[PDB]
Amino acid sequence: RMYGKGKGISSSTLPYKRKQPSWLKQKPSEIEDAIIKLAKKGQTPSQIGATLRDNYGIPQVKSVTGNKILRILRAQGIATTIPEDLYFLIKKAVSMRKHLEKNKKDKDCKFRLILTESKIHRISRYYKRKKLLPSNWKYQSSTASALIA
Amino acid sequence: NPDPVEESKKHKLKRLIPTPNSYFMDVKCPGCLQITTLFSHAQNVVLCGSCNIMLCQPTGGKCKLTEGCSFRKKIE
Amino acid sequence: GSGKPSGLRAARKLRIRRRTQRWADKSYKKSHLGTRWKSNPFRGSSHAKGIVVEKVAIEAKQPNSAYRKCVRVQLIKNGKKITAFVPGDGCLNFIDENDEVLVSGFGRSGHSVGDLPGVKFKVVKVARVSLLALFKEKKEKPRS
Amino acid sequence: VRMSVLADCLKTINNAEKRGRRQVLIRPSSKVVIKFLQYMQKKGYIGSFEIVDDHRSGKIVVNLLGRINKCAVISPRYDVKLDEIEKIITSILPSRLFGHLILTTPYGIMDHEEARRKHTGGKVLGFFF
RNA sequence: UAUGUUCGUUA
RNA sequence: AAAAUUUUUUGUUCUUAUUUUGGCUUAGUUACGAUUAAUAGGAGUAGCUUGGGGACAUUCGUAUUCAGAUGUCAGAGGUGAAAUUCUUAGAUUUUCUGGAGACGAACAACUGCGAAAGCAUUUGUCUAAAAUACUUCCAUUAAUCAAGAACGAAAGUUAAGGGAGUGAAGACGAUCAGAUACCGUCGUAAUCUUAACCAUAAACUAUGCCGACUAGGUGUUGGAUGAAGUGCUUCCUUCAGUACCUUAUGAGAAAUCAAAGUCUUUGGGUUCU
RNA sequence: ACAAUGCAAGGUUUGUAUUGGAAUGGUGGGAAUUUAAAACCUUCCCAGAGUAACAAUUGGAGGGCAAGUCUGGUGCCAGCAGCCGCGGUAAUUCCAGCUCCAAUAGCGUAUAUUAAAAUUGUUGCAGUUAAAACGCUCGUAGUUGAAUUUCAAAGAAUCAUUCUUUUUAAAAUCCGAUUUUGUUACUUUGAGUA
RNA sequence: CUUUUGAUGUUAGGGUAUUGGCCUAACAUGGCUAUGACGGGUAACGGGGAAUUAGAGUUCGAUUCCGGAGAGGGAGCCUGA
Repeated sequence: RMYGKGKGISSSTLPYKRKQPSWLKQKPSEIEDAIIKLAKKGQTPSQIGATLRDNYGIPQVKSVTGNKILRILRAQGIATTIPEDLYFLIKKAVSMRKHLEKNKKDKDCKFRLILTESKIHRISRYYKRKKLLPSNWKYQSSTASALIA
Repeated sequence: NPDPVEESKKHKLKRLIPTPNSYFMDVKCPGCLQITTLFSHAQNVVLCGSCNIMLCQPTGGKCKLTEGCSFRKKIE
Repeated sequence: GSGKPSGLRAARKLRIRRRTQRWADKSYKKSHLGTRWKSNPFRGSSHAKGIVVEKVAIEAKQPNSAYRKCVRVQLIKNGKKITAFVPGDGCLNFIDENDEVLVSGFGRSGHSVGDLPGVKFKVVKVARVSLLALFKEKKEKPRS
Repeated sequence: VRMSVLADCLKTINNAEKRGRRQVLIRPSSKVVIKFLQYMQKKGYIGSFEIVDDHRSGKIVVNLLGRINKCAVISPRYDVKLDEIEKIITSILPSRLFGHLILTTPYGIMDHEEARRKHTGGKVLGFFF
């Protein structure tokens, strides 16, 4: 765990079966179209996979089609300029700052805001080390509120 | 002797060979005879195909399901 | 880990750590400070030549009871006043009040020796004649 | 962070051998640890080990024979020339008659004796005896 | 559950 | 689009064109082209999840005290014993009403939460975290870190407010040889709120952080799985906390320690001293 | 250095104060020689050793640390003593004599420095309580960093094993066969090293 | 820290035995630095080497050889390869 304590080994473990499940008679000629429709209707890939798993019974998009969901979402040009986790961290930091500008006495909120901003900077450095973010991306704390886009 | 261990199923997740405890199942509501796929440990509300009826309430685990229905494992 | 960096590219950290930490032991600091030159009266020399100013009996420590015979010596090299123990039984009488004397350390560098407090030097010869050849037997010529 | 997988493997081997449990599970397998284990095997210090090759950088189960006093890694992997092999040996190995210092060399993992007989010293991996 | 100090130095 | 070859118009020299190849644009063809998904990390989703995590607002409770009323009449406080103190102008005591500030008992635990300092009346709103479950997403994004930064009990400082109780100073009364102390009566600052400073504590488990391995049992906190007396209630397994007991042919100088072990059989990473 | 008696040990063997003859330098003189000349060295000839006066010293004898509970003196003085300590009448420690010990033509003392010192620790220290985990967290430099991409079989040779040789994808050279296929660290060999 | 007083570089030249901010003119604002710049100390000439070394190390090297610098302290200059 990056900050605080607690190992928290809670996670999801993929099955040994790396292939598409035998019982799935459905065809991958339209799974990508389904996720494309979901993304257009407006859904982040993290929860696109979840609604695909629950409401469509097609787990492991990587097994149904040989490609991962964010990859094919990019291949259709859908993917947003700011990735999942960076955007979620930005949103959380924005909410914290909005709370703080009203409650100046929330020292605990200030500490958590510093922690989440540190996480934002670490993740941003990684994502712009990859070409997944323009080299001038900075996360100005003044402009982050509208930066969500 | 850890290679031919056989009761690793009762073991915690990520045992000698990690393997999910969840699964998938089909549901047949008596008097409804509907065909649709369901995920064990489902996370959101789900509806039927033939006649819309609540099927399982999403909880921290294997859901509450309904008082009836014939639910069958999809394993092969 | 062991409290020290171990990586193959941590040599700088190990080197600075050792360099800083070797200032902590008395021996390295004593032998490497620039103070030592201006501190001791001998200015790093093993021996020194001085002029006897007076003779004084110095009290011994509490467990003992004696009157050690010492001489106050003005060094001619720099002019500092030191106190030199005079070894021997009747050796105080062998040294008059205005003689040139040769003194050396007392054997524990700049530390006091035995029950005699605050004395770090001892007379080895007065009027260019050894106290040793003057006292333990009169093999050598008497006082000039 | 585990840093060194081989260090974990060898510490686990040594601890299991000290308990005398005769069979041990090393979770993060790797090619380096496999070659180390099979060099130990070739020198006769362990029995038949078997890699459970799942889809997750699989595990290893090795059979012990109560035959190893100490197996350990040397971190960092100091680069050792042919000349100072003896200098490292006389400090590490418990005698100049048995025990092996494992070297990674341009020719693969090997012990000090055969690295000497084949020239081309390399980097130190670990030792066992 | 009122008050009640001190014992020169060395061996 | 250019070069290599040849022939060649043409009285010290002026055309040209021919075939092959290096580079541009164009249908089609390749096995055309992307490693896992870490008991690493981050993000997400879910739960009549958890919690004295934080902020703001709001509600309650006796007690204490002030004021008023009340009934009675000699003492009341306080101590080792007293005295200072209050007391016929009615003290203390009884009952009622109104105000005030602080605090939040009992429940309350070798319990919970938090990075630590710390956090306990109700309710609401805002905010965050952690654990668990996941066939959800990314795919090395990580560990520890000089400098630097946020927070940091109490006391203390500054400015307003508050000011009951306690009370560094101080003043008495005692005790004593003395008593500037311990004890008692009073009592200023402070303690509380807001806005700023300060940056220190035996800020302590005197034990840095991350990772792996090594053992039994009794508990307990929070999830999850499976099973059963009466839709309810208990047991089993498991994860994550949190303690305790025994054991060491483990360690240690010993006290002791399940980490302070896996160290002369000395090396997983890292910072500080 | 060596030989004979006394004495001691012991089954006519060793040590051991008297004698009393050999050997030899140190020394002086001459020479050969050496040397630019001379000197030294070397060699040869003369004398030249018994208290072989041709006379070894330095520092110690409580422990560390080898060697005195021997005799005088001083008597908490004088003094010794690196440290622990000794010294007030029995001083194994001072001042002396005798003896003994140690190193020896050498032996002490002072200062510095190395080992000792794993008491500077890379190898290789320690940090609950002996000195020592920053009050806590974040965090840059630095240090460190999961797994994954080409694996075996057959033969000749020491004793029962070990040791040496060949191939088995793909793309450009050679008409069933001829041959190159990231960068560095690192490691091996060289070159050039007064 | 350096940078008016050349600091970093460009262009042109002067000077030199030759390259060069070595110097001059114009121009630009560069150059070094927590991997320690700039400073301070050295009872510091450097190396070949010396002592002590089981291995690591620690300490020393004015002094046979090599390189440098100096001839009381500075500065300047003639002759000359």
